Amino acid sequence: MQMPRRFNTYCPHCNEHQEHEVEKVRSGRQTGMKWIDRQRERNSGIGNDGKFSKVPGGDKPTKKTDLKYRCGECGKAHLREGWRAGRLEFQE
Amino acid sequence: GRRIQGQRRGRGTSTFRAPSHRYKADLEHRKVEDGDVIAGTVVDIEHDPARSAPVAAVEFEDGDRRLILAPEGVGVGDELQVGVSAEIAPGNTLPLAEIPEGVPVCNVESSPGDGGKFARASGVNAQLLTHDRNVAVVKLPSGEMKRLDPQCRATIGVVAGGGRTDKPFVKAGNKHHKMKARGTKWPNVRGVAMNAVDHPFGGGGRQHPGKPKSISRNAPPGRKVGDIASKRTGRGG
Amino acid sequence: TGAGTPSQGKKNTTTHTKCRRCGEKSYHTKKKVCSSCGFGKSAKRRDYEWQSKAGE
Amino acid sequence: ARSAYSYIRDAWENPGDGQLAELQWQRQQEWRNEGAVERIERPTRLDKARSQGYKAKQGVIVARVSVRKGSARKRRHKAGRRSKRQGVTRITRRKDIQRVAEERASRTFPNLRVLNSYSVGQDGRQKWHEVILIDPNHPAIQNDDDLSWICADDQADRVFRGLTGAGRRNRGLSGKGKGSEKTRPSLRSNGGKG
RNA sequence: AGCUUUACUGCAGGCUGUCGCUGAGGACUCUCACUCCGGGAGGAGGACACCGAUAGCCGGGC
RNA sequence: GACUCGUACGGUCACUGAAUCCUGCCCAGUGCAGGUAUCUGAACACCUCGUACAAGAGGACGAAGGACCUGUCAACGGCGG
RNA sequence: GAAACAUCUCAGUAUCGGGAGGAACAGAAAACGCAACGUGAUGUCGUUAGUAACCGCGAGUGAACGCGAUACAGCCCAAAC
Ligand SMILES: [Cl-]
Ligand SMILES: [Cl-]
Ligand SMILES: [Cl-]
Ligand SMILES: [Cl-]
Ligand SMILES: [K+]
Ligand SMILES: [Mg+2]
Ligand SMILES: [Mg+2]
Ligand SMILES: [Mg+2]
Ligand SMILES: [Mg+2]
Ligand SMILES: [Mg+2]
Ligand SMILES: [Mg+2]
Ligand SMILES: [Mg+2]
Ligand SMILES: [Mg+2]
Ligand SMILES: [Mg+2]
Ligand SMILES: [Mg+2]
Ligand SMILES: [Mg+2]
Ligand SMILES: [Mg+2]
Ligand SMILES: [Mg+2]
Ligand SMILES: [Mg+2]
Ligand SMILES: [Mg+2]
Ligand SMILES: [Mg+2]
Ligand SMILES: [Mg+2]
Ligand SMILES: [Mg+2]
Ligand SMILES: [Mg+2]
Ligand SMILES: [Mg+2]
Ligand code: NA
Ligand code: NA
Ligand code: NA
Ligand code: NA
Ligand code: NA
Ligand code: NA
Ligand code: NA
Ligand code: NA
Ligand code: NA
Ligand code: NA
Repeated sequence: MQMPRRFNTYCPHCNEHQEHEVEKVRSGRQTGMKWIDRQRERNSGIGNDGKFSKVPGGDKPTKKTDLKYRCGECGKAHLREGWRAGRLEFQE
Repeated sequence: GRRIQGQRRGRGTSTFRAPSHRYKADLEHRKVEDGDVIAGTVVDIEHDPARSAPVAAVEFEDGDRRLILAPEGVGVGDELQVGVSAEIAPGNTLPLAEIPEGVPVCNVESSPGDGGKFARASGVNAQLLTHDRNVAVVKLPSGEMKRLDPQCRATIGVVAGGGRTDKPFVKAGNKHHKMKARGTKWPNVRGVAMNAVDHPFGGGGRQHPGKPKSISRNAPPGRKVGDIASKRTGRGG
Repeated sequence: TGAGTPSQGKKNTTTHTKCRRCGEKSYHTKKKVCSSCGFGKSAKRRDYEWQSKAGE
Repeated sequence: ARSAYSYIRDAWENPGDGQLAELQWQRQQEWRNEGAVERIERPTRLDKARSQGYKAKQGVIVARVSVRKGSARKRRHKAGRRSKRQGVTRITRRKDIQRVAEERASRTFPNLRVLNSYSVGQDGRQKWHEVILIDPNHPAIQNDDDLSWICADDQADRVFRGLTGAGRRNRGLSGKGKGSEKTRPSLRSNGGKG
């Protein structure tokens, strides 16, 4: 489906309808310093490493909508439940 | 599975050892103090169990009795010489340098004074080709060109007993008798005729290797069998 | 040739004998070692914890 | 003023610099050709020896002991083991090479007892430590106040029971507080968890 | 349970880079450690190899 | 430490199985081996970011291995519609 | 055991090597950290507590300081001179 790059809607921050802008969420980069990271290095030794010896799973036929909603005025974003969509194209 | 036969060897059990105690003498050149003086006469010609070839029993001036790797044409009474300036006849032993080129040589040394390592089996002969102040190129029997220290002693002539390989063993019995005088387990059962547990080629409902016979050099012992690091195979091509 | 009865008949070789050290007939005269007290193998006497229940 | 000793000591702060460097490059050679346990008449590090309890007296012996460098010399499993327990290469022993040395030495001198030991260098494949031993039966020692204690029966075979200093240290008994819950008063009494 | 393999996961083993042993003047000379040969004088080899540590690849040999 | 008191006319590793007449075609896959502009390829050291240090992020360099290329079937095997 | 199983668990258990004593080991703070104007070597017993902490954050695993008791006990070198 196609979707407007900008449109009006409620801004949970301002508490009033403003023109928001939609962007597909870009994955942040990791620091490899979280607690989970430490445990990996800490609990991995000789032989099988339990959980840390597993590999990434598979994928669902279609992914959900992973968007960010930016408020034209205050400039703060907010998230929304997503919906399965083979592809998502923005309009303008 | 179980260790393959190739692994049972390494352990050095009776079945794999050579009947050392039944061997005669460790053939090695002499520690001629120097000068080349040393010389001696041939006494008897004995059979060397370890090599299926003859060995000349020798007695020297200092009265030291020792058996020596005997080249072809060497009889009782003959007078052998060993040193830096011995003659240039078959039998005498001297550093490569003092040896004229194009001359068939046997029982060659790798490290000067090591007693001899190269060319020393029924009929084989080495070949001194190039001379130098440093290098003494010797074409070994395998064909390779071994670059050697001119100080490495060697013997003139071809090893005795040449042509042994010409007559076939004909019957197992003969092979048997020969094998019994060597450090080897014989007869030989083919892997392909063994059970899986016993050899990487074992198993099947019919005899044939499981995977391809050519194996990597990195294969571990227990799995290195068949055609080891073969650069190619077959007669064809 | 059965491995049973018929092979019992060749057993006339002496191995274990009265032990000079512990008095048991466990001194292997061909090995010169007692399988009971360890005489001939060790100065300390042969003894293992598995010769009795763990908590005893 | 700085004791003469203080120099011997300060020199070993960096066994790889100056005179002590060349000295080592030289000794190790005569060393790599000596045995496993070599009694020597005088300590290579007088400051340390004296410090640890040495004393040019009778009944006091010294010996240099070499021990192979590296991890445990372990044999792979010949029976079923879960992955965790199939290791060989990275397994290390829980007794430091120094303690290994104190024992090899003490066994060479059955009548003596280990007083202390210190390191004296290491080439590419081995480590040398000098061990101070004591004749608990010599009257020269039975009468020396700063040492007669080591004559007590309860001091017998002290190195094999970890009473040596390097032993108590290797036993996690350094700290008296946090961290030593499973070490004091004994490893075995704490069900071997330290 | 035995057995197999391009099943899962690992562990030996082999090859390879790196660090320590290890020194003098990206290719190069050298000798003094270390190695081998020689009974020895001495020779060859030489900061490599060996060995200790680590990393990547191979790895039903287990 | 065995082989080895041995040294390629040796001995190790495999296949076939006396003699006789013979043993074709196939290197795409798998295996082994050789080469290799370029690509890919870890760690230490090195550079940048970062942090009064550190964790950590990135880069340059690049070994064996691989991609790619060649050789090889008395190598595993194949020899149809 | 985890209702499979690899980390985990069984367990630092079974078993093995070495060694002391009548008891061993520990022990006079580079401690604690109820954070204090506070405690004062060490074992042990009761409790703290199935708490904090660990863990395919699954199953399971699991202290310490302090407190009340028992018994108490403090010293010797190296070096400077
Ligand atoms: Cl999206
Ligand atoms: Cl033969
Ligand atoms: Cl002791
Ligand atoms: Cl308090
Ligand atoms: K288990
Ligand atoms: Mg791991
Ligand atoms: Mg035999
Ligand atoms: Mg020989
Ligand atoms: Mg033949
Ligand atoms: Mg056969
Ligand atoms: Mg069969
Ligand atoms: Mg198999
Ligand atoms: Mg057949
Ligand atoms: Mg076949
Ligand atoms: Mg039977
Ligand atoms: Mg005093
Ligand atoms: Mg206790
Ligand atoms: Mg089963
Ligand atoms: Mg040698
Ligand atoms: Mg298996
Ligand atoms: Mg047949
Ligand atoms: Mg279960
Ligand atoms: Mg579960
Ligand atoms: Mg536990
Ligand atoms: Mg505490
Ligand atoms: Na940990
Ligand atoms: Na087979
Ligand atoms: Na002792
Ligand atoms: Na611990
Ligand atoms: Na079975
Ligand atoms: Na092919
Ligand atoms: Na091919
Ligand atoms: Na179950
Ligand atoms: Na099961
Ligand atoms: Na776990």
